[PDB]
Amino acid sequence: SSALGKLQDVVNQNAQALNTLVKQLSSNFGAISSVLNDILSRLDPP
Amino acid sequence: FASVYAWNRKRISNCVADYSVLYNSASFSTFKCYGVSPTKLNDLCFTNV
Amino acid sequence: YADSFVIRGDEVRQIAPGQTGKIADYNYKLPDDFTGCVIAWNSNNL
Repeated sequence: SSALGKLQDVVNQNAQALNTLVKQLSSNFGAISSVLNDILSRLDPP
Repeated sequence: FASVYAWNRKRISNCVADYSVLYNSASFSTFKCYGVSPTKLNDLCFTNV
Repeated sequence: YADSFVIRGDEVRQIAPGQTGKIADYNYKLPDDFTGCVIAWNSNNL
């Protein structure tokens, strides 16, 4: 009422991984943008 | 038309004129776009020219 | 499939897989999944 770190750590690890997964949807990896509606708007299909 | 070492720059703004409309005709020798496709220029919007 | 015609001397680069141009956008198109050869030779003597 005034220690559950082993239970807190497995929650934290899973959340830290799920956030890293979503934060990768905003990297270019060597492209002009991160949005498909921006490559499909200033580039021809080829 | 100025020369290559004192080229002249004109800023274009505040207007919505069809690009291809002008590039619709001929009288050119090269039309090379980089980062865009010259057929999708009428769907975009730009900050300056 | 032999497609045979005559063009202006400029838009010989308009017969290519994947492109934009007055000749390519209105009178003749090739798919980007093209497989075959393109031959061009001059003609004002015929």
